[PDB]
Amino acid sequence: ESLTGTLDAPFPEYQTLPADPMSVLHNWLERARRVGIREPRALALATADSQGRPSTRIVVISEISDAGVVFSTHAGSQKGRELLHNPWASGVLYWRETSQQIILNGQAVRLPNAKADDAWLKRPYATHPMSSVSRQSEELQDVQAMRNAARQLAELQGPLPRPEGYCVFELRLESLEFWGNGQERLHERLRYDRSDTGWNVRRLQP
Amino acid sequence: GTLDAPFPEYQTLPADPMSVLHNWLERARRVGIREPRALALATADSQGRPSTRIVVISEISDAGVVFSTHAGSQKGRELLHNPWASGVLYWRETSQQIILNGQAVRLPNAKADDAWLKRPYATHPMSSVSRQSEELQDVQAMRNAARQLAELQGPLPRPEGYCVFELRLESLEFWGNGQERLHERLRYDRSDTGWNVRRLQP
Ligand SMILES: Cc1cc2nc3c(=O)[nH]c(=O)nc-3n(C[C@H](O)[C@H](O)[C@H](O)COP(=O)(O)O)c2cc1C
Ligand SMILES: Cc1cc2nc3c(=O)[nH]c(=O)nc-3n(C[C@H](O)[C@H](O)[C@H](O)COP(=O)(O)O)c2cc1C
Ligand SMILES: Cc1cc2nc3c(=O)[nH]c(=O)nc-3n(C[C@H](O)[C@H](O)[C@H](O)COP(=O)(O)O)c2cc1C
Repeated sequence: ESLTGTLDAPFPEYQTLPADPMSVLHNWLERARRVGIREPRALALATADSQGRPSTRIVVISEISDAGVVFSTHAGSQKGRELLHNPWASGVLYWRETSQQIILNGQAVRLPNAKADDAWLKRPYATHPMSSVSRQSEELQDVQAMRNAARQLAELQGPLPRPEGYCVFELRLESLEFWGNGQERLHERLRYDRSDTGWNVRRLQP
Repeated sequence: GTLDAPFPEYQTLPADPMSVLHNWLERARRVGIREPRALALATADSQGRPSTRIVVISEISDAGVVFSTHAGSQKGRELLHNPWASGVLYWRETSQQIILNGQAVRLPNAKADDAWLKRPYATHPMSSVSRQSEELQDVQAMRNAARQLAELQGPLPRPEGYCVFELRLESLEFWGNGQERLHERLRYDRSDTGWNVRRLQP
């Protein structure tokens, strides 16, 4: 048996079926914060290429919005190029300590540059030199050249201008699943799908 | 980044990424990474809309990695029509990722029989009663049916639809945190004659 979690993970929502899934997302994230889950917002984000072939990587959720979740990246990266052509994405959060997963499905929209400017400035300025010199996901020809270039920019010891491709995406949710380990291996799966008006909610078989 | 995280392959560029994969996984076991084989597996539907969930890598093979699931689940239904998949392993303790891309194919029933028999028998009742990912209409009914099966000794028969997939790899990336935020990305792509390797910008 592979699951190692041992912390109590209350899931009254599996019984009560709240109409509004963002409240469940807020409840779970707040509890994760309060009990000290390690890196709860590390999202395994999937995008797909022009033929529907998926790719994955970790990104951090920086904000929970009314419509979904927000993250930052580089537009020229693989995920950025894939999202520009096909906005559909899915990500999964998994918390080993409580044996909980959260699956988040929807369409990711690039937010305005004013939003990216604010997000860039909110990052610690020590992150700016490498994020400026790097063209994320292109081939790296000379490690030492990139290192030396970033070191020269870092001399400023303060904020740099936002690089053109640094962007913020909002994943506007169309469906969500909250998964808990449950009792007697009857894993508790609470599934939401957007309706014309609000959400439909269902339990799924484990 | 609480545990040592060596990445000498970023300097030496080993030819065979499957050897690198073996070595990273063995090191993760030795140093005590928590649930290192918890793979965030992405599939996509006929419109190209991805879906994700965690599955456990059960074995490494010559061509890739192996996991089990139910054919009628969402991932199983998506893979039936679109075999392309990707998964990521992420180890918080060492700040490392492994990204695995390729085509996931269903193995024969004798392989599924063996995988099913190798599970702890306590897992057999619920996995037999459930039709994974279909709507659950009556929680208590499922619970009670599984409890009847849990009274039995030994293994149960393998259910219709319990299956094993092999994710036959076409590309891999090994990611480490590096120094001075120059995150270290080692990318492999299969060729006609072997594998090509490159470093990627962070
Ligand atoms: C482009 C980009 C790259 C990032 N890379 C890493 C990383 O390589 N390793 C890591 O632990 N966090 C990484 N992060 C996440 C940040 O460290 C941070 O956790 C997140 O962006 C927001 O942090 P906060 O809302 O908790 O303050 C990255 C964030 C961005 C936007
Ligand atoms: C813990 C952690 C957090 C990360 N957070 C981000 C992030 O928020 N944004 C980002 O662009 N990359 C982040 N990264 C780096 C990505 O995993 C990935 O290497 C990069 O975005 C390129 O992905 P792509 O080539 O698939 O587009 C993070 C990596 C780690 C290990
Ligand atoms: C840590 C962990 C490991 C899991 N391992 C598997 C697995 O190996 N196979 C499987 O079918 N489901 C596994 N599950 C359940 C899946 O995440 C998911 O609920 C189920 O496979 C249905 O996914 P789908 O509806 O997207 O097809 C695991 C869940 C967790 C939290």
